[PDB]
Amino acid sequence: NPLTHSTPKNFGIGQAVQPKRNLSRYVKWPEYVRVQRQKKILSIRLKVPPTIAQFQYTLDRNTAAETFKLFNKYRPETAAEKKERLTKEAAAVSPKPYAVKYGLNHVVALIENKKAKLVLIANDVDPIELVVFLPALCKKMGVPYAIVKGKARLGTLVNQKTSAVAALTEVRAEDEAALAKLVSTIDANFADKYDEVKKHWGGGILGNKAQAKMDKRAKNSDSA
Amino acid sequence: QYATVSKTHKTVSRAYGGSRCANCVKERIIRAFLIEEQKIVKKVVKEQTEAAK
Amino acid sequence: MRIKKKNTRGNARNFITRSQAVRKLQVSLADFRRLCIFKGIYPREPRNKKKANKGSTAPTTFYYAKDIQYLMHEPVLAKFREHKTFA
Amino acid sequence: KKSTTSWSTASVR
Amino acid sequence: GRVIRNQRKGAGSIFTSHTRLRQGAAKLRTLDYAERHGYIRGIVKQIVHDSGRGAPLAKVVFRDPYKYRLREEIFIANEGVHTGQFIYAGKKASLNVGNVLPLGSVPEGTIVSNVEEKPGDRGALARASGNYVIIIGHNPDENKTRVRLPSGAKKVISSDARGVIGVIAGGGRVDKPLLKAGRAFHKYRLKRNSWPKTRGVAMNPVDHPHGGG
RNA sequence: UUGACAUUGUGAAGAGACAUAGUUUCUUUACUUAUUCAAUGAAGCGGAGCUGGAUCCACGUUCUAGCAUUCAAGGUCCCAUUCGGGGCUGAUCCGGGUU
RNA sequence: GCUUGUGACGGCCCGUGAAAAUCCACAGGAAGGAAUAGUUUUCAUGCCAGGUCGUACUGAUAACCGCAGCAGGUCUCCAAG
RNA sequence: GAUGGGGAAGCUCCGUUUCAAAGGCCUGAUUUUAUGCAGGCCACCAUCGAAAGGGAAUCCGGUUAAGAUUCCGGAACCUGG
Ligand SMILES: [Mg+2]
Ligand SMILES: [Mg+2]
Ligand SMILES: [Mg+2]
Ligand SMILES: [Mg+2]
Ligand SMILES: [Mg+2]
Ligand SMILES: [Mg+2]
Ligand SMILES: [Mg+2]
Ligand SMILES: [Mg+2]
Ligand SMILES: [Mg+2]
Ligand SMILES: [Mg+2]
Repeated sequence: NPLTHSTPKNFGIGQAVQPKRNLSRYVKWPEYVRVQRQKKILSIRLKVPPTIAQFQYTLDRNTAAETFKLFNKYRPETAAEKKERLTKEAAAVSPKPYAVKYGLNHVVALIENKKAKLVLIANDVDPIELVVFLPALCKKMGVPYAIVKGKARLGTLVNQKTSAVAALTEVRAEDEAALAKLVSTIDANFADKYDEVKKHWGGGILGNKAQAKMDKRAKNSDSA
Repeated sequence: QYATVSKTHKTVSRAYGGSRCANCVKERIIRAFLIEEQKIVKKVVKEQTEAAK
Repeated sequence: MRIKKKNTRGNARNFITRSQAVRKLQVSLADFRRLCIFKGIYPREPRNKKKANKGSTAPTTFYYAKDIQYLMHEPVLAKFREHKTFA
Repeated sequence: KKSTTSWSTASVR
Repeated sequence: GRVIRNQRKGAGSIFTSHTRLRQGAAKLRTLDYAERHGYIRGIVKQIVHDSGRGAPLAKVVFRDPYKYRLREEIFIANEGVHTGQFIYAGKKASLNVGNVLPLGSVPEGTIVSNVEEKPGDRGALARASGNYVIIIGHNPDENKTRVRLPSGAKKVISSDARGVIGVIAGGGRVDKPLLKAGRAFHKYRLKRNSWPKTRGVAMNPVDHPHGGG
């Protein structure tokens, strides 16, 4: 094609106008976005006491999937089907129901009375003092507990937007073996595995540039 | 009042007619041609010096 | 009276481009096209396209501003919004 | 005929 | 006691600067990528007089590196700079009068002006007519430069601080007697309300502590 | 103007106390995350390139009062060729810090 | 010749002696546009419209201020032999 | 001299573009997942402040008891469409 020519552009200093580039790293974000990002960074940077740092150790993907598979079969009654029961009871005038127990005060009382077979505790609770005492209480009362990721996930479990805690108290005969196997799996994967590591302080991480500077200083001091 | 007259009264028939005068237009034409020729010469000289070095 | 501004009256107010019509209707392009088909809104050709588009000769689809303003009151638009909420 | 509210239709094509 | 003029001047009022006829604040370019890494060329379009300032100023036009347009800067004219001259500003700029260079890139004994106190403040030292800053030495380990100021003081500043090669134009201004209260009047009319001055001894003890007798 | 207390956090080294398992006290030396100062168009910061040339550099800009802007031309894979439209490159990668 | 406008100049400064609305032009060429038909409303002609508020008079040894129809005070333009 | 902010028990004070998510425009049959908007571009601050500064365009003759570059007659010009 004789009509087309190659005319490269010089994008060096003192040259043609700079082209458009991805400046996402230099975006002046809104103040709420900046606040939340810096808050998460600060939580990473500061040295975290172990009682708070224990909530960063949660169930793995496979165990969490098995747990929620068990709990979704006991997902509580919705308001639409409750009216179907009340009309049926009015015509007669119902069996014993099985459902996931939820609500912070109710679950804490169940743990204190040793009625809860298994407890799931959401890790992203703000304020954290609502659940920061739950692992120690479960350990003292001998109630199997597991920290899981997602109060929204527990809310979908109990037909809410969010839920700080979920509890399985009574189960059917077709699921007692599954519940016992899940309790043993959580004991092997979460309690015994994270027993030592949850006693340590967290958040011992530097920033990127600080880590690079420390590495360069260590390399220079070790070798010229 | 320049909005009321025709384009003949506000221009002359030359490049930069109006905004710039004839001598300045001539000087910038000369400068453009000579500097472009010098740029070609300098690029050829730099390529030859890179090859010889 | 003070001197009026150009490109505000005449063709510039009589005709409105498709992008401006969509922006004023606050709908998507697909919804706008379906509404135009339902209501029988059809593109128009100004006699002075440079006057209608501020001296640009670029190809543009124009509509009547009164037609778009009448289209603003169609209940099918509210039905579309309700369907979006339902989805 | 006349408008009572700020947003009216009055149905004239 | 009554408030003296020295205390009165702090409230502003009639003691503010007369700035109607000023050309604009005299500053270097903002320290950007081009000046940090390479250099950038501008052109001296005109050299103008600034009301209330002894030294002339120079309008220098650069090209915007990130947009197709022109940027006009107001520099303090060094002696020897002319209209149509090319000015180079950056770390890689040459050692010629009128160029803007970091202090770490010039040798000892270099004479500069409009010197940054900190890297990026766009000129703070040796701005009046006839004044200059002398580059005494360098400390590469701390990335510092020792300089001598017009008052005779010795200072240590960053090697990334910028300065303009040469001496500020318009020197020798104060060697001419004014001869006239009228010429002093026209001098301070373009600066501020600090003339004429009344002696404290000539006042009353209420007006000034030096008053009375 | 001077001193104390609170804001006030995290390490390393050397000296003390439970009587030679690490729980605290005092000096020195570091760090950043609180706090403080400044600037901008929060545009090029930090690290690395089996990137190249010779630990350092971009060999992309210095006779000249010119000019530099339309997702960038070109190169290479497709499309369904038709007025053209997409991808990689041109213009290296990574970062949880606008400088 | 008087008054006044203006032009090319010269003298002066350590004094070098406003801003903005607004208007035009240039550089650029995204585009659009003809063969039996197009283009050009910066050429001429033809058509329509221009809202609100002020508008008399004195302006001084009597219309302003000075308790007054007070020898005081109060900015400016034109100007014959 | 407001707003965004920050002081002050408070009446209110600072500051005038900062310390703000402060608003406009272009294209689209977005390779269709079937009735949900996708791809882009440019960017800095309210308002008040001159009947002597800046500024679109009108003149002549006649007419009243008192109006007059405004009315009447004739002849023009500007702005917007
Ligand atoms: Mg006396
Ligand atoms: Mg009158
Ligand atoms: Mg009169
Ligand atoms: Mg009176
Ligand atoms: Mg009185
Ligand atoms: Mg105020
Ligand atoms: Mg005003
Ligand atoms: Mg006037
Ligand atoms: Mg009269
Ligand atoms: Mg008339």
